[PDB]
Amino acid sequence: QVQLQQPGAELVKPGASVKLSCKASGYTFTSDWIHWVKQRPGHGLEWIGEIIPSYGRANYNEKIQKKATLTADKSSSTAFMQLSSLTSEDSAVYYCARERGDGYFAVWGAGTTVTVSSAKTTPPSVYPLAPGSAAQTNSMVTLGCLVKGYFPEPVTVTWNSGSLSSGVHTFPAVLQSDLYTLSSSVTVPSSSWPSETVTCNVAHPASSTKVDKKIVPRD
Amino acid sequence: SALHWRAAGAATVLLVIVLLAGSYLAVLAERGAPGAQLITYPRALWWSVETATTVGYGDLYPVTLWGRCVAVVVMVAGITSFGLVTAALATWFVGREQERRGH
Amino acid sequence: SALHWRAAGAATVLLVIVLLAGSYLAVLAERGAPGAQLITYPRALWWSVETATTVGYGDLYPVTLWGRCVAVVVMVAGITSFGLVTAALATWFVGREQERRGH
Amino acid sequence: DILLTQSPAILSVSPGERVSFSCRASQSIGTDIHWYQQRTNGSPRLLIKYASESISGIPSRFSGSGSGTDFTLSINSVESEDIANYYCQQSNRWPFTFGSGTKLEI
Amino acid sequence: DILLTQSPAILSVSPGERVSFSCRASQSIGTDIHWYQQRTNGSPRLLIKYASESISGIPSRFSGSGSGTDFTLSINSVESEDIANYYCQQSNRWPFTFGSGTKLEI
Repeated sequence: QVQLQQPGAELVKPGASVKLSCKASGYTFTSDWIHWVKQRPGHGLEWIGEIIPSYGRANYNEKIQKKATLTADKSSSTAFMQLSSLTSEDSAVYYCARERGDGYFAVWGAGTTVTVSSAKTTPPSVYPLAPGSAAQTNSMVTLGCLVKGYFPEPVTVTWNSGSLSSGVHTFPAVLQSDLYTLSSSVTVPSSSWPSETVTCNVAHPASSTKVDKKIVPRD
Repeated sequence: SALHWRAAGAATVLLVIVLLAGSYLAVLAERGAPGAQLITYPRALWWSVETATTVGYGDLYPVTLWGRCVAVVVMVAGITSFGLVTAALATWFVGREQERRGH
Repeated sequence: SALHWRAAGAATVLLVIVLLAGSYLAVLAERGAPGAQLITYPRALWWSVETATTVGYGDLYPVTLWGRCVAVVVMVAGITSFGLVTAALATWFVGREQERRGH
Repeated sequence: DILLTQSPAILSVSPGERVSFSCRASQSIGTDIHWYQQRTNGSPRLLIKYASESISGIPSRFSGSGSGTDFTLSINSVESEDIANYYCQQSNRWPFTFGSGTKLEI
Repeated sequence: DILLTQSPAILSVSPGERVSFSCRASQSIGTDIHWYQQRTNGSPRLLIKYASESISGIPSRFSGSGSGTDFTLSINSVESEDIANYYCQQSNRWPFTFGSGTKLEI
């Protein structure tokens, strides 16, 4: 089972502060340290700091401006990182990880995408993408779904609740006028559709929303 | 069982505890200090043994105040422990020799 | 209080003084020698402890003649001190064992 | 602090070919080097610990070597699923640090 | 003797911007590095001791990091009063030595 659970995203207005969480499960030892690693888009991993829950002491990277403060709740097995007075430079994915006191990160959280912006949250609009009536099908058929008008990142797109993974392409979002837009592609044997249903599931953590859209042939 | 044998036993059990707490404590104090190498439990335990034995490889040692404090405790605990065993042994021989002399 | 316990106590108090004077003295002798690292009081005190315990990290040591002289004194003082405690302990066990034998 | 240098930043290999990633430490760190894999949009995943120790669940295709200041992560017969970013991380001295990463391209 | 190298000799920054001074030691000196500030016609003033220890009376804007041979003095959001010369000084081995200095320019 998922050892470290982190919120998908957090939207923060410039100057404000946010408290990220990391709920842990599985074996817990007094020697466990919880780490936090920052990763800006397209860039590498940057260590932020650590904390040992059994004692409550934390250490921080000295090379960078201290934006965080770590704390931990033993009863709830949850570690918290308070990031304060953020700017656009603080926008990135923040992972938490577990180290058994032996120097390596055995497991990582899924990370929390933090976006520092004044813009407002906006759930995405999901539209189907079915072939036109004049489109000739081969031994396979390509469908997909358009996800636009959302903010902030990210959005997770799955096919048939995840049962469909092979032949799936989800394109990187593009930003235009404070809103993101992306499409996901799925290819299945031409024979299996529409006989066998195909639906794309789009979850948007920032708005706490998750919608489904069945892909059926055009009228 | 005679005192000296019980004490020795005690000292050993006590030493093992000090080795363990020492290891833990050492890591706790050392993390956060730039360039510290005494920062993971396993080697910390090896560090505590060599410290208790006053062996001296120098492959590892503390650089923070509390780390060093913890260190002093382990050294003392170790030397005292090993010295107590010696006393115990001396007491054993002394008693036997007395016998061998008819006393 | 018996002699051996008083002596041990004494040796400890004496050791602590030697550690302190040693630290001070060590800095005094070491400054001025190019490349010396035994040149500030705080680490000098840490240097004196490890010296007294014959621990051996090697993270620090003297390079001047007087520094080394001071060093020899701290080593001796330390070994003698710790050896005296052992004797004291041996004397304690010996006395008790005699009792346990009715003498 | 210990600087971990991972060069080249990008490595191009033909399918089924053996590939080697390099990680150099600014100072001798024994074998306290660890490797992680990070695919697109995924989190980092431990591949090798203490330079050459295998991790259960990881293909026998992955192996590590090196000690001191030069370390190497190797993949025998590369395959598509291997396309990702690779980082090295040291735990020899505080604070822990990461390499700048290397991207495997087929 | 330990040589402390401070380069660049001049650092130009825009107001409110973060700035970093560099001091490299010819040999590993732990964290026995200390920073001083010297404004025009003034005497040197201790800013940071033992690489990263804060000094009472000094703005939280100043911070230091580094250990071994590479050290860094940082200023968050620079401001006019920060215009001066900055020196590093080692106390790891005898005799103590100073960096050649770095001038902050806004």
